[PDB]
Amino acid sequence: GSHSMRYFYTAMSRPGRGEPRFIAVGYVDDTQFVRFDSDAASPRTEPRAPWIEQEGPEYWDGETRNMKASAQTYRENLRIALRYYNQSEAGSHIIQRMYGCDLGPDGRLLRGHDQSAYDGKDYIALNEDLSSWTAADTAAQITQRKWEAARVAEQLRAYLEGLCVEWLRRYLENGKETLQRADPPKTHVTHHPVSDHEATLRCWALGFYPAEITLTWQRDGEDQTQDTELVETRPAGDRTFQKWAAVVVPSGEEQRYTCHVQHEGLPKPLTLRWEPS
Amino acid sequence: KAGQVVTIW
Amino acid sequence: IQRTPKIQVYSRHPAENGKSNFLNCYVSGFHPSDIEVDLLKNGERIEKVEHSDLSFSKDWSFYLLYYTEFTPTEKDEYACRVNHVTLSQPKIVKWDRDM
Repeated sequence: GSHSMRYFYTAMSRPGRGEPRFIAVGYVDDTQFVRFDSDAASPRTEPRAPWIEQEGPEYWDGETRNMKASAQTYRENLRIALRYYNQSEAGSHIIQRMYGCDLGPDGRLLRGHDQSAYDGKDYIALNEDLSSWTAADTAAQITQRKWEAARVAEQLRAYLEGLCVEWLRRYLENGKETLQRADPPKTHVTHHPVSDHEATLRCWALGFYPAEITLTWQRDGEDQTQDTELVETRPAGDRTFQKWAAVVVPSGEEQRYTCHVQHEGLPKPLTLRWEPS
Repeated sequence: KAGQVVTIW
Repeated sequence: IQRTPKIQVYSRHPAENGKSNFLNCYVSGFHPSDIEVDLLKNGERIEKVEHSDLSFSKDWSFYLLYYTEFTPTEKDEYACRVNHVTLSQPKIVKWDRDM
């Protein structure tokens, strides 16, 4: 299948409570593999998946040095953002950044990403050309001008097309037994009366990996989009995910409802119904 | 492996 | 500028009385990142609770999984209690072994 690598940085100021906290996590697809937290007793980039543990001390030392340098950069960026938005030094603010690379099923680069936010709103994004910028506001246009003058896009492009792809491919090979294994959902429908004339049908998907899934209810073969309660996909804690979709249906009409499940681990989409007794 | 490009705002 | 948490409380596997399992409280969709999450057993805070490393979704909202090992029984109740800047008081969501 297709695969991605993504890093997520969060920098959170806290005036009066020390320097801003910096947390970074790295993922391959829906598998976290590294973390870094500037509030740890001894901040270090640390493994979070079995297949990264084999990397040697040069890897861990180099990733730690880079994350410490990044924490310093993002502390500076929080100070700069206060200037750009005319904000006081008393408030708590957050910079977030996500970046990485996507590969298609053939292992080829599909696209790169590198986007940042300030206080949970888009700030600046590298465009898909890996060459030009989209700034969300007049503050981010200042950053854009600085980055254009310094040819930052070219440096990010070189990472995203080069080391990002090369290291993702390495991880996919070293973690192949898990990263390249889809676990299909285990599915079933439950039934719970709500009253004498309506009942909830809940279609469950459990134990699946990766997280992407489609669960839909049809009534007489028509999708019930506007009448379905669909919970957010949620982690089980064993690498797998869970989801459910529910509809409230007239009693006696349960057999007119079908649940449809699509997942990369399934050879063909599944159709399920409530099976009494 | 993380990117190392320094991106000061 | 602030987003309140969504909360789901559930188990790692379908609950079976007397069988060890994990109780999960997944908090998501929130901003800013500071959040207080306790897991409760019959109203009292469970001491041994771990959580995932802070990450966020494509809309910049944060998510965290809090979890603890537990053995459900017929009569014990469990819950997750969440506080966040967007909440005037903590929100308690009881575990429903069918949700």
